[PDB]
Amino acid sequence: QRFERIAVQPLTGVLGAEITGVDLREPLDDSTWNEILDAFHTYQVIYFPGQAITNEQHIAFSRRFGPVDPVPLLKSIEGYPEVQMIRRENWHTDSTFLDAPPAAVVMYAKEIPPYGGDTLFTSMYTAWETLSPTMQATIEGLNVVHSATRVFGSLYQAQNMDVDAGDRETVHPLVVTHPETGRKGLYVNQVYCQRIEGMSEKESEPLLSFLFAHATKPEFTCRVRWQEGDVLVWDNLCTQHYAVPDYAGKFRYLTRTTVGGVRPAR
Amino acid sequence: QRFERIAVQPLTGVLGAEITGVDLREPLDDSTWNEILDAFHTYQVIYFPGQAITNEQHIAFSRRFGPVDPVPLLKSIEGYPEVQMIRRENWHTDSTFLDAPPAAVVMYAKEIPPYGGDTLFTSMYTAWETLSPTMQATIEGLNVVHSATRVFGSLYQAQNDVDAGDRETVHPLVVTHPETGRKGLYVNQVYCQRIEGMSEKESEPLLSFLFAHATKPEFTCRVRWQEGDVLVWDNLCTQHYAVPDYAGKFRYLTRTTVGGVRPAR
Amino acid sequence: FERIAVQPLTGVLGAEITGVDLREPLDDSTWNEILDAFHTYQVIYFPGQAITNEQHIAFSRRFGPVDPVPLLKSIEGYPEVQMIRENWHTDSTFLDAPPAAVVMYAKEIPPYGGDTLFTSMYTAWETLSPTMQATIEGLNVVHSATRVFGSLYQAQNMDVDAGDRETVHPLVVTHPETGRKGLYVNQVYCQRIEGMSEKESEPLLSFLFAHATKPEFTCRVRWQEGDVLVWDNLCTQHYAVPDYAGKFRYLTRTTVGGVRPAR
Amino acid sequence: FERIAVQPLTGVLGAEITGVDLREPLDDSTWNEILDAFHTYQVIYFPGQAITNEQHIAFSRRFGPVDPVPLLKSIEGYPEVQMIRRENWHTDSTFLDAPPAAVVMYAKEIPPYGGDTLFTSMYTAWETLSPTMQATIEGLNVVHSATRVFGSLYQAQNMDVDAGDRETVHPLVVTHPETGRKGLYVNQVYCQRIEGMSEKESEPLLSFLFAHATKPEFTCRVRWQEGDVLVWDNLCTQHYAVPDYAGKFRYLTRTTVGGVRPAR
Repeated sequence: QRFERIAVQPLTGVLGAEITGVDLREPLDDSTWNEILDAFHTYQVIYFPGQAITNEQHIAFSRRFGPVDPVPLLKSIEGYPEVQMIRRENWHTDSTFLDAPPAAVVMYAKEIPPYGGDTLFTSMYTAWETLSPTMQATIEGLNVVHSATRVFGSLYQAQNMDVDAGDRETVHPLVVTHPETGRKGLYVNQVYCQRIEGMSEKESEPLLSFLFAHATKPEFTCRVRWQEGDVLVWDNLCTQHYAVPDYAGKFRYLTRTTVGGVRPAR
Repeated sequence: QRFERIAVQPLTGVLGAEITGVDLREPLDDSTWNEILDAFHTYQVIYFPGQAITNEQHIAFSRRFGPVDPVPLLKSIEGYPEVQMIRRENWHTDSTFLDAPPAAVVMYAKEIPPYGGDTLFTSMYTAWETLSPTMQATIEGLNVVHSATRVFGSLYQAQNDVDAGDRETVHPLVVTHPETGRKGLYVNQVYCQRIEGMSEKESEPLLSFLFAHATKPEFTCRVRWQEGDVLVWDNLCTQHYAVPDYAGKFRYLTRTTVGGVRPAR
Repeated sequence: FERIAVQPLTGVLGAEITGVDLREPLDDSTWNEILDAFHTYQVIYFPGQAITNEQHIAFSRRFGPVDPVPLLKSIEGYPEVQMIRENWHTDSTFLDAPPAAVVMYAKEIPPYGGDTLFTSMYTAWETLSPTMQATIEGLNVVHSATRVFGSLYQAQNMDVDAGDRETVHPLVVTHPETGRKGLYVNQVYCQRIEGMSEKESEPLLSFLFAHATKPEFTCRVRWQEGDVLVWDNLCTQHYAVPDYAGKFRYLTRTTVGGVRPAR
Repeated sequence: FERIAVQPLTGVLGAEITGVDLREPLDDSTWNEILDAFHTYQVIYFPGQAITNEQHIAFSRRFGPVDPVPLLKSIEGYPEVQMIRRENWHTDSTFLDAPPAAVVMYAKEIPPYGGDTLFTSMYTAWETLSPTMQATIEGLNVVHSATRVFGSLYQAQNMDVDAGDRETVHPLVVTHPETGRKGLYVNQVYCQRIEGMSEKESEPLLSFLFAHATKPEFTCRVRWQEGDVLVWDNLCTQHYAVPDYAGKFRYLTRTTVGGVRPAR
């Protein structure tokens, strides 16, 4: 459908859009914001090239999507605790080991190399919608146990307060309904998902592995090639991403805010 | 669980029993047969050593378990069409590509080498019972598509009749035994192609898990054949694996097939 | 690069090349830079071109012989130019002598959808440990078209005997121009490792398929009308994304020859 | 075989040996036949024995040195005799540089059924790989460690630990120090990765090898009886003690015989 206040160029037939004709330094009238949000909900990952915003403006824009909150586990900028920094992998979405993972993240590209460092995204809506009705009926009711044990718990510690938070488990549905759109998507990721609730690891592995692979098929993905000035927003519920490491040695600087969400619900 | 008419020695803690104190040349009184059948239903694969029976007696004994019928795609003995031969692998149970696979089979060892040629069996009841309640609730409702396409259909043809080999049937993933009422897993690697309504790629993880789980050594027994062993297996609640190892040694067994009904949930 | 502008697409492979009009024939020093860029970046494209079938052919001929591929559609009056109207693979590895390269011309595109991915099989190989490299170095692989148009494809319900015909290629190939070792394996045509069984081959091949298509070794080309694109058929694989269903897409294509893949 | 009776269990491995009383010491020609049988059949057992701890030890010593294994229970007054009382395919303690060459196990108390032990022939496992697959893995070494059994990985499923984490390296294919026969040397409990490869690289290959080596056709199954004395080669077999008895009392004793570091 038509967008009168913004220009929306989809990136692929499945997800992602470039949005122009907006200056994120200016606060946004109701009808313009509504179109941004409409675009966010359809395309799931959106970016706005050529922006030149400050830390306060970044914050302010992020706040139109939901509460923003300093995330500990990241560095965070001098004088602006809400803005985390990224500088110098596996498919995942952010922090699903929490009861209430982030709803979204807004990332600002400050310094980029001429090439390298692309970020991939998939649509977990499309992931779910491409399973057969029988497969959907089969896993619809399952919950999954998430935990950070491989990232900074005891499994990571194996290798060759900090640990107990890494080992702490939470439970989320295998399929979640988006709190704004009402659309079902697959909610599973390879970094944090440990097993299916009430099953053993050996029972869970076949199914989870299938789901990990299925959800990252190239046809469900888009690729964002970063440019200085890109402000990018991803839905943390209905996408996964993969920040490509390839640049090796080239300096890359982005800032990032995290917008909060509610418990994932079926 | 005392047996007054027969001697029942379980082979393992999970399945299989040797049964002695019976002569299968003699027809069997009601109370003795009932004990045999009681033992068949608990132990799932049973054998009777030291028998010396004829083709008619074999047939007759088989008929106490259910109808017996010549199986086409057979060798079959001269003058006795119901008795198939076995002479000179993967875990499976017999002919699940049929709408109505056999209920059981009774095998008679006529000539054996001194060692080699053991046959393994697993309990699909125990296979099912060892899955978690969540895994059971998850697959309970699924059906599986069976077909002979890898054995004598078009897929077999690719490795360098066909339409009967490719013909598909559908069975539940979990079946209730028609006599005992016990649920067992009903899946095998030779005939099961995919889960009904799913794609191959969707089915593969789950089926593979189920194939491996059902053949764990702890659910198995091993029968070491002796000339004169008469053996009966339930074709619904077990799978077996005839070990090829003898290479070159002559082995001769006869076999009857007892019919069954459509597998039901 | 004095005669052309080369913008790499990623840190690993792919370049946009501008400042050239492919209607004009190319002096020696300019061609040499194109070819230098082709060999480093492995898949290159030139936006904004407006060329005819003869010019396309001519440009393709600078990379090597071009020859009608009789297995494919082919344009009216121009037998060398095939028309185009999924899994990771490279082209036709079931031949003893697969193409060295392909030059593809985008004539009609939808506004979005239909991207094509590429990976570097050089980088795929270079990221295996020295022990894993020493282990598979010596292996050959059996390729055949049996899953695409042989008897296996036929299952599922001469064309067939050519589909079933097997050839053998090394698992690691040295590029005949660059001298660089790359991995040479693909999921569509590779059937088993030579002298092994399928069951023996499966673990190893599967690992290699997955490893070679890691996002970090890939680039993604988003087609535009007028793009002329050249890929090395030896040291890359590609994946034409289906995501457009019903949108009309028209590209032409020439196929350039090369030598039998060699260790 | 003039001095003993040898009944093979399967066409591939295992033999029952009768016509010997292990309380009596053994003349040269008889022992030689036992040892000949051990080397061909790889796991051998002698039913109906009634031996003491000293006799057990003595018999074990004919196969090689026997030595107390610390980190197992060990009997009162007889440090060489470990006890087994109340799973995955493996062979014993391959995390050592020098794992045992063999083990001699004595069944003292058994339930009437349950508790069978499986064995496979790693010779046959190796011999059934294609020549190309053999040439491909011939040169590889494997890293072994006890980290999943009693090291840090085991610890994660909530000194002991540093010995559990200690790694050693063994060939993937070993030549038996007495028979000269090549067998596969890989097991799922202790083998962690292939030397110089990553875990992700190693997994396909190791997994294939685990499965291949335990095919029923390479296996035998020993159904224990009170009085069985059983000897397995720890280099050229793996075993799997079936748990199927829960609560039935099972008592066996065990001695461990030394050998040489596994070599190509």
